[PDB]
Amino acid sequence: ELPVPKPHQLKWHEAEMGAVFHYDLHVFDGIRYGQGNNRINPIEDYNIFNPTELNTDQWVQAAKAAGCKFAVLTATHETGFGLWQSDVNPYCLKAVKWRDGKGDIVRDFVNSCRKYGLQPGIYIGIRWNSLLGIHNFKAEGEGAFARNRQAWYKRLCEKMVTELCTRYGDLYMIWFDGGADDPRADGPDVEPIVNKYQPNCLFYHNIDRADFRWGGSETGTVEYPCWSTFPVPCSHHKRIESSIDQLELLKHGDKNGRYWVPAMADTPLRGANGRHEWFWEPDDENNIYPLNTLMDKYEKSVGRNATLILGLTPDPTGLIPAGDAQRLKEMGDEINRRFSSPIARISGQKKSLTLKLGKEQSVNYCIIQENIKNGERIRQYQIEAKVNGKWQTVCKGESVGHKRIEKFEPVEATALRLTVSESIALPDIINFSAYSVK
Amino acid sequence: ELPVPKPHQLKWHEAEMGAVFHYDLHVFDGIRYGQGNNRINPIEDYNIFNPTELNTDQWVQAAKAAGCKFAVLTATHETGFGLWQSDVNPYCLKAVKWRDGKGDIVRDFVNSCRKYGLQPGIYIGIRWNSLLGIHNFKAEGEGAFARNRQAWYKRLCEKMVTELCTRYGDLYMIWFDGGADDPRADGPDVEPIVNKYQPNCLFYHNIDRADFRWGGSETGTVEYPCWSTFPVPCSHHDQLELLKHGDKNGRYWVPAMADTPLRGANGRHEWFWEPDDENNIYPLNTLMDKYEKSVGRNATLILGLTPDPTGLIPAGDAQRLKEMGDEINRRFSSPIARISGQKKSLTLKLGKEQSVNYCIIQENIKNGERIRQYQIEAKVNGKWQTVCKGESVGHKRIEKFEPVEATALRLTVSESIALPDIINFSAYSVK
Ligand code: NA
Ligand code: NA
Repeated sequence: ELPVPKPHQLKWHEAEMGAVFHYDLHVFDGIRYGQGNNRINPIEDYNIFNPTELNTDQWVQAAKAAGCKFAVLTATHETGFGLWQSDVNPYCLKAVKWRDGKGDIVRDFVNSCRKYGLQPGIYIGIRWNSLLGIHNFKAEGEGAFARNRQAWYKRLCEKMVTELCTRYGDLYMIWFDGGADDPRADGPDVEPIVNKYQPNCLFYHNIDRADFRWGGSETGTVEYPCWSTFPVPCSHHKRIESSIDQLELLKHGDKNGRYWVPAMADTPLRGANGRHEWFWEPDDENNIYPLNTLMDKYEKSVGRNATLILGLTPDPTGLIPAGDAQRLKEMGDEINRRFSSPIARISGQKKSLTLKLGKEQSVNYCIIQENIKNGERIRQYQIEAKVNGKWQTVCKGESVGHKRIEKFEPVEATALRLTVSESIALPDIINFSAYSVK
Repeated sequence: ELPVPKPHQLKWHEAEMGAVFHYDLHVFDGIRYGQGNNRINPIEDYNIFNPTELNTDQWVQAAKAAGCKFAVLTATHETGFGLWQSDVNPYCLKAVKWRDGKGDIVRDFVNSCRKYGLQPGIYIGIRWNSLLGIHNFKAEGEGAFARNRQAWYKRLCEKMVTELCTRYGDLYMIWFDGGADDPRADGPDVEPIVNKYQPNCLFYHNIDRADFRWGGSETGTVEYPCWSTFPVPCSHHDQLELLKHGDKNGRYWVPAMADTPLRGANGRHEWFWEPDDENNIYPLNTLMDKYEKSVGRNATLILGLTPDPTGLIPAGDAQRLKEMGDEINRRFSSPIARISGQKKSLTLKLGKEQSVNYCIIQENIKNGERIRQYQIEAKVNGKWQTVCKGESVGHKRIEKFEPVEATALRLTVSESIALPDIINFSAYSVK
């Protein structure tokens, strides 16, 4: 039997785009983010946290305007501070003067997602905790002290995960910063918690399981071909065969893999001019990616069978900056301009599909989509255009999966033809469409 | 020039007795206190903190009934949990469901003290913080991260001290667990904070300064003689000896403190509430022997009291404390006769021949410890006989002796370093 997505993985492929919102205490410190420093220098005064104009509806609407279907918030990251009303991590919103210690930004956030029709997910950082002395999943120290403290920390994390999985409705994903390591060793035993309380939630990830994989870079792209199948049911370097070039495997997948671990692409929005910022920092207004760059990334992520996650940055007032929001809207508008209305479209469970265009006209893009619930069946394909009554090949490829965007030098054509020359089962093509884009 | 107390040290001597109340999360765990394990292992669920019957007025009332004139609360101890509304330590009453995260036991406590006329003080336990993995101020780990956390923790201590010294009025004392060490090394730089915001608060203690010294045991007694003077302005390094007697020739005023848990009987010695200790409170007669060997030996006595998981001083403890105050009053409130003077000799005429078995002597402590050798004689059948002999007097000396049928008692100071200033020479007969 062909590998196929589990039922709860269909929403991963179908979403195509989502957003992650990073927010922690250092956003309010008036200086740039230094990751190395932040992980090992506990915050001096947590009352710098004071987003007096906080509005998670504005965050969600801003992401939605780009085409995002899901949105994720960092409940914790590296400081140890938690953006919810926790009864186990005292270093949370209960501690601060803002909102009289009764704020719960995770709640505001999941409510906003649902209000606008985006599926909410939660990111949890357990790998680094500057307050509590955790570095690369490990409680610092030695001997009985460290063994006992590690056992305690694992339970603390289990309890935090339990709160987040039981008090905020059904979640799209749980994303752990760098995963949740190994439950038989330093990592918390979180998979059973997510399975019990969040059976349809994407679990991302630990040594035993990843419901999707990081595509090998934060460029907002994957490589080509890009398959959803994978040799192991996780993305952990300790579980991939030792002779494999692992980054190449993340970037491409393994067409012969027996596990469904589909590709994720990600990038901060604020990645221009030599910056690469997951958090809001001063003087980065003009470092948002241009629309043309975002479109290149879209075509090389969503158009290469990977769901794309954009990193968005609420500011110290509690809002997505105006410029960022405008750029996001421009991205969504441009995706719609290019691809919402094809010249023609056709579908079928066939190895060949001919798209008649109605009249001779210009064509420079095609979209092909397989019915992903039934697997990646297409292994080799070609697209031909009928130009002056003669078929000529305009492109060739391998993987299709959920979505393939092909762009080629424009031709005046009366028809396009998709031929699947190699396949492991009868292709189930839900979309073969042509476009003319200037 | 004789050493003398500082103006703010007078209230130390004058108080004579006080109470310290220990309270931390492990009180609520249903099992006995294990210091070694509590220090190291973090509390698994801090919501066990739910004293539904909490009333600090009851704590203060209970202590007042024993004769306590000051009361001290552990704002923190070893878990790192803080019993106030802190803006720097997030592991405090803001974190719990109890009182909807708005409780402030330090505030309740200082208000209660003032309501009942007891002077409030605060104990700050900072050597150990189990939440944060701090062991004698040190953070664990081999590198920059551990050094950073250790320096950050020192600042946290300084900030908590600042909150406690600025938001709760004037304090009687600030008590640092085992002292706050050396601010040039691992200790927090807390003396300048206390000096700035609490200039008349007893500072106890660090390498540079101790406003009083621990008498060397937790027996509720000091040895005799017991002098307030000391060779250094602190209690930091026979040390146990020096703590036990002081130094009559010392240039610094570092007066003696005696302490004991109330729950110190039957092999137990408990500063915290634990289950099944109700019968381990000290008998009244034993508490009185201790009072005579602390207060009656120029040492202010601190009783360790234990609020329970409901938030009250247990009923049996409160009754025993009342019994103690009542008995101090019964024995010493009404003398047969009393006299005072700036003299080397004072005679107490009794009024009629009658039995006598106790005397109290008190120097005007603001003027120092002038008496060095003294004797008390009783006039029995018209002839003087010596009933006791001593050295140090200080704020208060209690002498108990085999009863004699006397018509007068006479105090003679045979050796002194300045004219004695005796505010009280009294005789009693206690059945
Ligand atoms: Na910053
Ligand atoms: Na206990």
